Amino acid sequence: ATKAEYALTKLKLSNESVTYCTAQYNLSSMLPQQLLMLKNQTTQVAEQTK
Amino acid sequence: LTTEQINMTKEQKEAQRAQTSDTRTDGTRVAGSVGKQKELYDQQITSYKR
Repeated sequence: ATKAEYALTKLKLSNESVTYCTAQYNLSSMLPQQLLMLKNQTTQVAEQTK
Repeated sequence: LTTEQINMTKEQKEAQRAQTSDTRTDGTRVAGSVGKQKELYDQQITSYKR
């Protein structure tokens, strides 16, 4: 049982590694793109106000 | 597209202003289709009197 649990902990490193890469991709690509989306929406609100 | 609708709203306002008023928002006399239509009435009014 301890050996089986050791393998589970050892294999768990893969999920943590891909999670870090997934989070890194979101910060580098998704977040800046969403900022551009919000800016365009902000301008549209002013035009609708006009 | 919202910016383009600004001009259409202004122009449709002038069509509404053609009634109950002989001058546009800027103050110039209306001369378009409605202006020509009014002139026809003036000739017809004189024609009936004549």
